[PDB]
Amino acid sequence: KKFALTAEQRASFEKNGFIGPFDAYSPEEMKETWKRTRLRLLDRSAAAYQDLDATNIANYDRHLDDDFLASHICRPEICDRVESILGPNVLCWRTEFFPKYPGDEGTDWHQADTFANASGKPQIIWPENEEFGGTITVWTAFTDANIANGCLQFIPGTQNSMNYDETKRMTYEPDANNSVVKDGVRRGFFGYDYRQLQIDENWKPDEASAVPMQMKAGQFIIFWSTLMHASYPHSGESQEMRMGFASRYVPSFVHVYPDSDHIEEYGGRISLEKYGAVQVIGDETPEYNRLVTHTTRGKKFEAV
Ligand SMILES: CCCCCCCCCC(=O)OC[C@H]1O[C@@](CO)(O[C@H]2O[C@@H](OC)[C@@H](O)[C@H](O)[C@@H]2O)[C@@H](O)[C@@H]1O
Ligand SMILES: O=C(O)CCC(=O)C(=O)O
Ligand SMILES: [Cl-]
Ligand SMILES: [Cl-]
Ligand SMILES: [Fe+2]
Repeated sequence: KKFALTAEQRASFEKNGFIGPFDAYSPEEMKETWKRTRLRLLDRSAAAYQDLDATNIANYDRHLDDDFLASHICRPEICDRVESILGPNVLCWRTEFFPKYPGDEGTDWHQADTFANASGKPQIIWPENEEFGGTITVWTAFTDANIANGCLQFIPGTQNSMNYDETKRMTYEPDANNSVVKDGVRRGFFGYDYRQLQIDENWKPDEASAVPMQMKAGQFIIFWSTLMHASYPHSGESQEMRMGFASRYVPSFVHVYPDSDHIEEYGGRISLEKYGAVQVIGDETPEYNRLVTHTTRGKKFEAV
């Protein structure tokens, strides 16, 4: 395909667990798009999740209602590269906005395989006979992302061994988890402390090996959710907020929300009644995954 990963890019992705950044839009197109989208998103009247019983879940799955986001998750610049990794049939199962307002704590070091981390119940399940896990995250910079405003950071090559156990639980306590200093950096996990999920209580992330991923508005980075990743704090030197938009992809054989019609996490609870995965690549998905083809405003999931 036109935007497939090169053989060299594919080898680097296999080694590092991330690849990019790549361009989806020019910075100028992204700036104007985000200006409009940010306003539009304040209107939740068509959102898949009406009652939030509150929560970070408010940031979830706005592609299910929003015209632009519906196109974005299907961009060939993104999908051709995800296809290079995940094969001929792929679903977008989750999107999430990640704001860092001026002064916000950095995101905790974490890895996620099943996405039971917060809820205690797996959200994606790969074939049990195999050794694969996690989801391909595409994180798009809707604003510029630099160290001072809380860009992502990665510890390269850590995607093949989990340091966290998502069957352990972590307590939701926003009150307590506000800019807690961890190894000299203010960090948290949206009201949780991801250190609670460590397999070994005394183990620490190899933060000395962390690398920054600075990006311009309109770029995206592709990484395994099983990769050690985090963000710097937003120092507030800039009075502009940072916004990332994560779209999460799995091959269509992965079980999405097995045995669930609701999820409860991040201080909220939502019904999956209007949820579906979106088939962004290919046209075969097993019956056990509920799909949607259009947004709640009847916009088809296709790149425009
Ligand atoms: C027709 C084409 C179909 C293609 C389907 C997509 C298959 C993706 C396979 C993969 O690379 O999975 C890698 C994920 O599994 C992980 C989980 O730790 O790796 C495991 O897979 C192996 O890759 C062969 C090993 O290298 C690692 O030890 C690892 O445990 C991480 O690299 C990722 O989260
Ligand atoms: O943007 C952030 O601070 C965290 C992003 C993240 O953890 C993810 O995309 O999985
Ligand atoms: Cl590490
Ligand atoms: Cl994650
Ligand atoms: Fe993450």
